[PDB]
Amino acid sequence: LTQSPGTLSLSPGERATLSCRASQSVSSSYLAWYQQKPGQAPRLLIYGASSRATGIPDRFSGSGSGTDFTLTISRLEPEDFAVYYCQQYGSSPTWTFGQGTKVEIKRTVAAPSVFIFPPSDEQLKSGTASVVCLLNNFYPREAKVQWKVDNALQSGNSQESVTEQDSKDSTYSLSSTLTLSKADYEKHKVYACEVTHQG
Amino acid sequence: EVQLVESGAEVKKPGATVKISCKVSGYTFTDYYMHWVQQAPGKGLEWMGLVDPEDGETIYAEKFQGRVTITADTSTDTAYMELSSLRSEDTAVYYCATSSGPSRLCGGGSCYHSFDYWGQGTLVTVSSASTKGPSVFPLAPSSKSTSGGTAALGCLVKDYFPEPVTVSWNSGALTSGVHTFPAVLQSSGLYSLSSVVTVPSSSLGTQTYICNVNHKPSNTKVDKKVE
Amino acid sequence: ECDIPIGAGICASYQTSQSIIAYTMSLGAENSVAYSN
Repeated sequence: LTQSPGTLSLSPGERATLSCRASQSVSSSYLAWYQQKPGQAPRLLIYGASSRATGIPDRFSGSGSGTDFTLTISRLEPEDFAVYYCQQYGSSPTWTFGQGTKVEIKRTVAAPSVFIFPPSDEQLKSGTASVVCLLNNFYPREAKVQWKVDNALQSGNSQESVTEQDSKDSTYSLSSTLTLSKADYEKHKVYACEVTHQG
Repeated sequence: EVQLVESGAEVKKPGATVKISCKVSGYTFTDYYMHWVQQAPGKGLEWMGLVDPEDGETIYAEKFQGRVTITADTSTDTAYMELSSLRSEDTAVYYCATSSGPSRLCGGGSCYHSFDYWGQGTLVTVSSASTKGPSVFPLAPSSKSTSGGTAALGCLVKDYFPEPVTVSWNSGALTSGVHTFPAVLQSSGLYSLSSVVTVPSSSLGTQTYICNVNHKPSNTKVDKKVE
Repeated sequence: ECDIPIGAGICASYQTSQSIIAYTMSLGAENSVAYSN
């Protein structure tokens, strides 16, 4: 299955449309749609390519034809901020799900506040280093991060940068960790991190 | 109304075999398909197979056929899935689900199959690692700790296995400005994470900071001070 | 531009999520010709 756009990030209160599309491998009535918040079991929103399940708000609406189909959300709420899946019957043998379009609906717009952390006495006496660079209070998650000593260390195979965390501050946050030997903290005379955001 | 109730989570080596369970309650088990669905962390949903509990006939996605097998038991009101020849890529959720409403009880009338009710999603973790407690190390920004720098003090929690690690601040009495970044599985085969207090030493509640970390599998406890 | 004619200046079309819209048809873009003596 194709599902688009890969994320849908419009303001609350609007009308917003997800699409679900296929080859001729599938049959026209058996489309359905599902909501999943982080870590939850999915919840059935739409079946029959157009019918709401019982206990789903009248502001959701499915429609389509042939192999081009859609779910329009209307009067959007923060409760809609979730991954949304279509699915369709593979004509008779098999069950097929869509991409999981993240409904990343508009919260704020902001560039990151940033904090930068060299190695520390317990970490170094344990025979290790890990340099840390922290980003927070931003939206969208438009972030890019680069490590330097003070030229470059972003080429290091031991560098990491975890997926972004959304917050009650209506904004994303993320961390990069540059794990290293204690001999790198002996080698490099300074450590630094640089950030690109909003484009 | 309808209840699907799975097994608790599992941890395995590559090449192993695991069995998952899904009890049924609130409905007549015989009348319905039971389906099994994968989800790797941050990936989409993926159907693996189904069983008819009324006689034991079964269907699979050919992508998972021969690794997976599914079975049912009308004496225990329970469906089960076995996954064999495990790999690190099998580190995922495995839900049970109805795609089934002989009557779509509390949901509709007609079912269109359409995945109506779901179990809580049993985790399987696959790694070469074995049970180990975390290291915890303190973090303060810039070259040595500083007065304004007290506003972002933290810890790095490193190389623990399996999950869960649990974290709190100043013996569980500090929650103002507490933040945690997502855990990641390292190339070692063991997890790591980071956490911070996003508020400076302007108060008796922030004059000092403590990363209280407990790893359930090891029974490990750490009360790491940040300065 | 008029797509499907309904009457009394109304036309209808399939347009932007695409739906059937109904609108008063446009006769053409307006142009104030740059005339002077």
